[PDB]
Amino acid sequence: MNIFEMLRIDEGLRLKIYKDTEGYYTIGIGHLLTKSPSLNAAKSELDKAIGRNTNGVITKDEAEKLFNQDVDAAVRGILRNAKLKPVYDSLDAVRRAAAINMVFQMGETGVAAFTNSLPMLQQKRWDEAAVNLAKSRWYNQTPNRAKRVITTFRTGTWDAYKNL
Repeated sequence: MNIFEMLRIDEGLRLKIYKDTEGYYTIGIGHLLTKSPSLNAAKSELDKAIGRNTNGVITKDEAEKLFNQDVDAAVRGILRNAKLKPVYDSLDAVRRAAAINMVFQMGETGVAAFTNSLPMLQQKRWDEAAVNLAKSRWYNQTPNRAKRVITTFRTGTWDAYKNL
């Protein structure tokens, strides 16, 4: 298991434009295109992302290319953020993966709520952090996806992803 396999489990893979859990146009492995309700606007973003005039449809190779870019962007975002970087630096590699997921194409509200749990993570108060995390908006929206990520933070193991 690793961050790529982890997010592949949590996001799935779809090669045609679809709507994510918030109703936003998305493609591939959870690549958010736009928050606009316009499918045309979504298609425009897709073409710009891929570098060709698509039919709202991409290949698996293209989906994986975007995915790698998005994983990179998440790590980049963490390392450039004054609140996230020290917590990330403080974590083991398994828990770092959980952070990458929480940061991966996450809403501003999700990030806001996650920030509140950062103190617990950095102190390595795992059970307390887990409880505090369950209060987050991410958990309310997708209790299952949040439960896996929280279990990863709580245990520092891949146990929540091993049956998957």
